[PDB]
Amino acid sequence: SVLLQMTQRLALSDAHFRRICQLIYQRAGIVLADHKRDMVYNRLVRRLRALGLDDFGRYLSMLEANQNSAEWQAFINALTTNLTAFFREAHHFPILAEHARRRHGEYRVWSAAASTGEEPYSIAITLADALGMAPGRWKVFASDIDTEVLEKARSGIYRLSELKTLSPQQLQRYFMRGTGPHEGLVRVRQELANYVEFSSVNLLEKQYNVPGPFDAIFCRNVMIYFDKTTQEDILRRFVPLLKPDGLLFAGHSENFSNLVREFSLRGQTVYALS
Ligand SMILES: Nc1ncnc2c1ncn2[C@@H]1O[C@H](CSCC[C@H](N)C(=O)O)[C@@H](O)[C@H]1O
Repeated sequence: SVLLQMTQRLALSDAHFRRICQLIYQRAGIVLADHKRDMVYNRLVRRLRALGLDDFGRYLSMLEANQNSAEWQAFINALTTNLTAFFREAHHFPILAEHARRRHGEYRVWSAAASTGEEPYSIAITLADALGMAPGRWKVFASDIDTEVLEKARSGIYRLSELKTLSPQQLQRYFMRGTGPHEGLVRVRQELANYVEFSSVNLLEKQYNVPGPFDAIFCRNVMIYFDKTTQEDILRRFVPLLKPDGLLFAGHSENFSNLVREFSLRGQTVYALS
Protein backbone atom coordinates (compact mmCIF):
# COMPACT_ATOMS: atom_id res chain seq x y z
CA SER A 1 0.00 0.00 0.00
CA VAL A 2 3.14 2.14 -0.11
CA LEU A 3 3.51 4.33 -3.15
CA LEU A 4 6.33 6.77 -2.57
CA GLN A 5 5.26 10.27 -3.62
CA MET A 6 7.94 12.66 -4.77
CA THR A 7 7.00 15.90 -6.53
CA GLN A 8 9.54 18.19 -8.23
CA ARG A 9 12.61 18.99 -6.09
CA LEU A 10 14.68 21.82 -7.57
CA ALA A 11 17.93 23.36 -6.35
CA LEU A 12 18.51 26.97 -5.37
CA SER A 13 22.16 27.69 -6.00
CA ASP A 14 24.22 30.19 -4.01
CA ALA A 15 24.44 32.19 -7.23
CA HIS A 16 20.72 32.12 -7.76
CA PHE A 17 20.02 33.11 -4.16
CA ARG A 18 22.34 36.12 -4.47
CA ARG A 19 20.44 37.02 -7.62
CA ILE A 20 17.04 36.89 -5.87
CA CYS A 21 18.46 39.15 -3.16
CA GLN A 22 19.70 41.77 -5.68
CA LEU A 23 16.37 41.75 -7.53
CA ILE A 24 14.13 42.23 -4.56
CA TYR A 25 16.51 44.86 -3.21
CA GLN A 26 16.44 46.84 -6.48
CA ARG A 27 12.67 46.46 -6.69
CA ALA A 28 11.27 46.76 -3.18
CA GLY A 29 14.35 47.88 -1.25
CA ILE A 30 14.09 44.80 0.95
CA VAL A 31 17.40 43.49 2.28
CA LEU A 32 17.27 39.67 2.73
CA ALA A 33 19.45 37.61 5.07
CA ASP A 34 21.19 34.31 4.35
CA HIS A 35 19.07 32.61 6.99
CA LYS A 36 15.89 33.26 4.99
CA ARG A 37 17.05 31.09 2.07
CA ASP A 38 15.12 27.98 3.02
CA MET A 39 12.05 30.19 3.33
CA VAL A 40 12.79 31.90 0.00
CA TYR A 41 13.16 28.50 -1.58
CA ASN A 42 9.89 27.10 -0.24
CA ARG A 43 7.83 30.08 -1.36
CA LEU A 44 9.45 30.61 -4.76
CA VAL A 45 9.48 26.94 -5.93
CA ARG A 46 5.73 27.19 -6.05
CA ARG A 47 6.12 29.83 -8.79
CA LEU A 48 8.55 27.65 -10.68
CA ARG A 49 6.06 24.79 -10.60
CA ALA A 50 3.00 26.86 -11.53
CA LEU A 51 4.94 28.25 -14.51
CA GLY A 52 6.40 24.86 -15.44
CA LEU A 53 10.06 25.73 -14.94
CA ASP A 54 12.56 23.48 -13.21
CA ASP A 55 15.41 25.95 -13.24
CA PHE A 56 15.77 29.01 -11.02
CA GLY A 57 18.00 30.53 -13.66
CA ARG A 58 15.16 30.51 -16.19
CA TYR A 59 12.70 32.00 -13.69
CA LEU A 60 14.99 34.91 -12.80
CA SER A 61 15.56 35.63 -16.49
CA MET A 62 11.86 35.96 -17.31
CA LEU A 63 11.70 38.40 -14.37
CA GLU A 64 14.81 40.37 -15.37
CA ALA A 65 13.76 40.45 -18.98
CA ASN A 66 10.20 41.71 -18.44
CA GLN A 67 10.35 44.42 -15.73
CA ASN A 68 6.59 44.99 -15.87
CA SER A 69 5.12 41.50 -15.70
CA ALA A 70 2.42 40.44 -13.18
CA GLU A 71 4.89 37.77 -12.02
CA TRP A 72 6.93 40.56 -10.41
CA GLN A 73 4.04 40.87 -7.99
CA ALA A 74 4.05 37.18 -7.09
CA PHE A 75 7.83 37.45 -6.54
CA ILE A 76 7.40 40.43 -4.20
CA ASN A 77 4.54 38.85 -2.26
CA ALA A 78 6.76 35.83 -1.63
CA LEU A 79 9.57 37.80 -0.01
CA THR A 80 7.91 40.39 2.16
CA THR A 81 7.51 40.05 5.96
CA ASN A 82 4.01 40.97 7.14
CA LEU A 83 4.05 40.35 10.91
CA THR A 84 1.50 42.68 12.54
CA ALA A 85 -1.22 42.88 15.21
CA PHE A 86 -4.25 44.94 16.25
CA PHE A 87 -3.20 47.88 18.44
CA ARG A 88 0.53 47.12 18.14
CA GLU A 89 2.58 49.88 19.90
CA ALA A 90 -0.68 50.92 21.55
CA HIS A 91 0.75 54.09 23.03
CA HIS A 92 0.35 55.67 19.59
CA PHE A 93 -3.41 55.51 19.65
CA PRO A 94 -4.08 57.90 22.61
CA ILE A 95 -1.66 60.32 20.90
CA LEU A 96 -3.52 60.10 17.57
CA ALA A 97 -6.91 60.67 19.23
CA GLU A 98 -5.42 63.67 21.09
CA HIS A 99 -4.08 65.18 17.83
CA ALA A 100 -7.35 64.51 15.94
CA ARG A 101 -9.44 66.12 18.69
CA ARG A 102 -7.67 69.37 17.87
CA ARG A 103 -7.18 69.60 14.11
CA HIS A 104 -10.74 70.25 12.93
CA GLY A 105 -11.74 69.99 9.31
CA GLU A 106 -10.98 66.69 7.65
CA TYR A 107 -8.55 64.59 9.65
CA ARG A 108 -6.68 62.41 7.16
CA VAL A 109 -4.32 59.58 7.97
CA TRP A 110 -2.00 57.52 5.79
CA SER A 111 -0.97 54.05 7.00
CA ALA A 112 2.11 53.43 4.76
CA ALA A 113 2.53 49.72 5.60
CA ALA A 114 -0.93 48.28 6.24
CA SER A 115 -0.11 44.59 5.93
CA THR A 116 -3.27 42.52 6.54
CA GLY A 117 -5.17 45.58 7.78
CA GLU A 118 -4.69 45.46 11.54
CA GLU A 119 -2.95 48.83 11.72
CA PRO A 120 -5.42 50.75 9.50
CA TYR A 121 -8.40 49.25 11.32
CA SER A 122 -6.85 50.09 14.66
CA ILE A 123 -6.58 53.70 13.42
CA ALA A 124 -10.19 53.66 12.20
CA ILE A 125 -11.51 52.32 15.53
CA THR A 126 -9.50 54.95 17.46
CA LEU A 127 -10.85 57.75 15.26
CA ALA A 128 -14.44 56.43 15.32
CA ASP A 129 -14.25 56.37 19.15
CA ALA A 130 -12.62 59.80 19.43
CA LEU A 131 -14.38 61.70 16.69
CA GLY A 132 -17.43 59.55 16.12
CA MET A 133 -18.51 57.91 12.86
CA ALA A 134 -19.60 60.80 10.73
CA PRO A 135 -18.93 61.34 7.04
CA GLY A 136 -16.48 64.11 6.24
CA ARG A 137 -14.77 64.21 9.66
CA TRP A 138 -11.88 61.82 8.98
CA LYS A 139 -10.65 59.23 6.53
CA VAL A 140 -7.89 56.59 6.49
CA PHE A 141 -5.85 55.70 3.39
CA ALA A 142 -3.86 52.44 3.68
CA SER A 143 -1.30 50.94 1.34
CA ASP A 144 1.26 48.18 1.05
CA ILE A 145 3.41 46.78 -1.75
CA ASP A 146 2.00 43.27 -1.15
CA THR A 147 -1.30 42.49 -2.88
CA GLU A 148 -1.96 39.21 -0.97
CA VAL A 149 -2.12 41.00 2.40
CA LEU A 150 -4.12 43.91 0.86
CA GLU A 151 -6.83 41.52 -0.35
CA LYS A 152 -7.12 40.04 3.16
CA ALA A 153 -7.18 43.61 4.50
CA ARG A 154 -9.98 44.43 2.10
CA SER A 155 -12.03 41.41 3.28
CA GLY A 156 -11.72 42.51 6.90
CA ILE A 157 -12.11 39.00 8.29
CA TYR A 158 -10.17 38.00 11.40
CA ARG A 159 -10.33 35.33 14.05
CA LEU A 160 -11.78 36.47 17.37
CA SER A 161 -8.56 35.61 19.25
CA GLU A 162 -6.68 38.21 17.18
CA LEU A 163 -8.90 40.77 18.87
CA LYS A 164 -7.87 40.27 22.49
CA THR A 165 -6.82 43.96 22.67
CA LEU A 166 -10.33 45.33 21.92
CA SER A 167 -12.87 46.20 24.56
CA PRO A 168 -16.26 44.43 24.55
CA GLN A 169 -17.69 47.76 23.28
CA GLN A 170 -15.36 48.03 20.28
CA LEU A 171 -16.03 44.41 19.40
CA GLN A 172 -19.80 44.97 19.43
CA ARG A 173 -19.70 48.32 17.64
CA TYR A 174 -17.24 47.54 14.85
CA PHE A 175 -17.46 43.79 14.10
CA MET A 176 -19.92 41.04 13.23
CA ARG A 177 -19.31 37.62 14.75
CA GLY A 178 -19.54 34.39 12.79
CA THR A 179 -21.58 31.27 13.45
CA GLY A 180 -21.62 27.68 12.22
CA PRO A 181 -18.66 26.68 9.98
CA HIS A 182 -16.96 30.08 9.96
CA GLU A 183 -17.34 30.89 13.64
CA GLY A 184 -14.53 32.07 15.89
CA LEU A 185 -14.31 34.52 12.99
CA VAL A 186 -15.53 38.12 12.87
CA ARG A 187 -15.73 40.66 10.04
CA VAL A 188 -15.23 44.44 10.19
CA ARG A 189 -18.57 46.15 9.84
CA GLN A 190 -19.12 47.75 6.45
CA GLU A 191 -19.88 51.02 8.23
CA LEU A 192 -16.37 51.20 9.58
CA ALA A 193 -14.83 49.68 6.44
CA ASN A 194 -16.18 52.59 4.34
CA TYR A 195 -13.81 54.96 6.14
CA VAL A 196 -10.64 53.24 4.96
CA GLU A 197 -9.38 53.00 1.41
CA PHE A 198 -6.73 50.41 0.47
CA SER A 199 -4.22 50.82 -2.36
CA SER A 200 -0.88 49.29 -3.37
CA VAL A 201 2.01 51.69 -3.19
CA ASN A 202 5.68 50.75 -3.36
CA LEU A 203 7.57 53.09 -1.05
CA LEU A 204 10.58 53.19 -3.39
CA GLU A 205 8.57 55.13 -6.02
CA LYS A 206 9.98 58.59 -6.57
CA GLN A 207 6.36 59.72 -6.56
CA TYR A 208 3.42 58.39 -4.57
CA ASN A 209 -0.16 58.35 -5.89
CA VAL A 210 -1.63 59.20 -2.50
CA PRO A 211 -4.37 61.67 -1.44
CA GLY A 212 -2.13 63.91 0.73
CA PRO A 213 -1.29 66.11 2.63
CA PHE A 214 -1.94 64.14 5.77
CA ASP A 215 -2.39 65.10 9.38
CA ALA A 216 -0.60 61.87 10.37
CA ILE A 217 1.45 59.25 8.58
CA PHE A 218 2.05 55.82 10.16
CA CYS A 219 5.20 54.21 8.86
CA ARG A 220 5.79 51.52 11.41
CA ASN A 221 7.98 48.42 11.27
CA VAL A 222 8.89 48.53 7.56
CA MET A 223 11.90 50.82 7.44
CA ILE A 224 13.60 47.96 9.28
CA TYR A 225 13.78 45.97 5.99
CA PHE A 226 15.47 48.81 4.12
CA ASP A 227 18.95 50.29 4.33
CA LYS A 228 19.82 53.86 5.39
CA THR A 229 20.02 55.46 1.94
CA THR A 230 16.69 53.90 1.03
CA GLN A 231 15.24 54.99 4.37
CA GLU A 232 16.42 58.59 4.00
CA ASP A 233 15.01 58.75 0.45
CA ILE A 234 11.57 57.72 1.63
CA LEU A 235 11.56 60.02 4.66
CA ARG A 236 12.33 63.03 2.48
CA ARG A 237 9.36 62.08 0.31
CA PHE A 238 7.09 62.08 3.36
CA VAL A 239 7.98 65.73 4.01
CA PRO A 240 5.69 67.41 1.43
CA LEU A 241 2.97 64.89 2.32
CA LEU A 242 2.63 66.18 5.90
CA LYS A 243 0.30 69.09 6.81
CA PRO A 244 2.10 71.83 8.86
CA ASP A 245 1.48 70.43 12.35
CA GLY A 246 1.24 66.78 11.29
CA LEU A 247 2.60 63.64 12.99
CA LEU A 248 4.85 60.89 11.64
CA PHE A 249 4.62 57.67 13.63
CA ALA A 250 7.61 55.33 13.44
CA GLY A 251 8.08 51.74 14.66
CA HIS A 252 9.50 50.94 18.10
CA SER A 253 13.11 50.56 16.89
CA GLU A 254 13.17 53.26 14.22
CA ASN A 255 14.76 56.69 14.69
CA PHE A 256 13.88 59.06 11.82
CA SER A 257 15.33 62.28 13.19
CA ASN A 258 18.82 60.83 12.70
CA LEU A 259 18.11 60.40 8.99
CA VAL A 260 16.57 63.78 8.13
CA ARG A 261 16.76 66.80 10.44
CA GLU A 262 13.53 68.31 9.08
CA PHE A 263 11.87 65.85 11.53
CA SER A 264 11.88 66.20 15.31
CA LEU A 265 10.82 63.82 18.12
CA ARG A 266 7.68 64.70 20.06
CA GLY A 267 6.65 61.50 21.87
CA GLN A 268 6.94 57.70 21.92
CA THR A 269 8.46 57.32 18.44
CA VAL A 270 6.39 60.22 17.11
CA TYR A 271 7.97 62.96 14.96
CA ALA A 272 6.93 66.45 13.84
CA LEU A 273 8.36 68.74 11.21
CA SER A 274 11.10 70.71 12.99
N1 LIG B 1 9.01 48.87 -0.61
C1 LIG B 1 7.90 48.74 0.12
N2 LIG B 1 6.87 49.57 -0.12
C2 LIG B 1 5.74 49.42 0.60
N3 LIG B 1 5.46 48.53 1.56
C3 LIG B 1 6.52 47.72 1.78
C4 LIG B 1 7.74 47.77 1.13
N4 LIG B 1 8.58 46.77 1.60
C5 LIG B 1 7.86 46.14 2.49
N5 LIG B 1 6.59 46.65 2.63
C6 LIG B 1 5.50 46.16 3.47
O1 LIG B 1 5.67 46.57 4.80
C7 LIG B 1 4.88 45.71 5.64
C8 LIG B 1 5.50 45.61 7.01
S1 LIG B 1 4.53 44.68 8.17
C9 LIG B 1 4.11 46.08 9.28
C10 LIG B 1 2.66 46.35 9.51
C11 LIG B 1 2.35 47.44 10.56
N6 LIG B 1 2.83 48.74 10.10
C12 LIG B 1 2.92 47.07 11.97
O2 LIG B 1 3.54 47.96 12.58
O3 LIG B 1 2.27 46.23 12.63
C13 LIG B 1 4.82 44.37 4.92
O4 LIG B 1 3.48 43.88 4.93
C14 LIG B 1 5.28 44.64 3.48
O5 LIG B 1 4.44 44.17 2.45
